[PDB]
Amino acid sequence: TKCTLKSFTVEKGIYQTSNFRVQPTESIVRFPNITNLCPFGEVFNATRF
Amino acid sequence: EVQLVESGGGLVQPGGSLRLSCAASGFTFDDYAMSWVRQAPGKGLEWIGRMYNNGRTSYNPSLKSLVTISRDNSKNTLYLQMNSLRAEDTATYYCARDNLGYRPSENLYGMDVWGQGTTVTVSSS
Ligand SMILES: *[C@@H]1O[C@H](CO)[C@@H](O)[C@H](O)[C@H]1NC(C)=O
Repeated sequence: TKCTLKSFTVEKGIYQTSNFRVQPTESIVRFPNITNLCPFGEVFNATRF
Repeated sequence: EVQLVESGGGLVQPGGSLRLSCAASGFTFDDYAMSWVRQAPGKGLEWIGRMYNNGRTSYNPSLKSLVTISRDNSKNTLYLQMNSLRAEDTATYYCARDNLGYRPSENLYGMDVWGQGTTVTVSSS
């Protein structure tokens, strides 16, 4: 409250200071289960363009 | 066309010295790293050593005592002066370029062009 009002003395009352946010407990990554490497070698190493 | 040709294999006595060549065509050694790899009849490809463009040599630490890799940039060829060839030194010796710049495939051996390799055998006669 002192940091929000930018004062070392706070008068009597109610003061909106910040918003409580629930912290993310885990991190989830969901990508498709495809595993075959993509043939960029065919594109980039071709003999003739 | 980038093509690696090796020469100098054949019969060689135990305890002698034998010089191998990697006369290269289609590219020069001023900007490429070059490696020597051996191949046993019953085992896989075993890396022998590597010559860098600045003259820096690295070797197999179980094989440092008896190999020597040198260049001849005037003849754009690589040399391998091997000494004290024993029974397990019978191998087919490939000379290959290192694909430092790009990795198109996930190569286990990390080389983009290979040589045909020359076969060396060590026995009584
Ligand atoms: C790229 O192409 C060259 C010649 O077309 C070939 O020698 C080389 O093996 C190819 N690389 C891969 C990773 O397929």
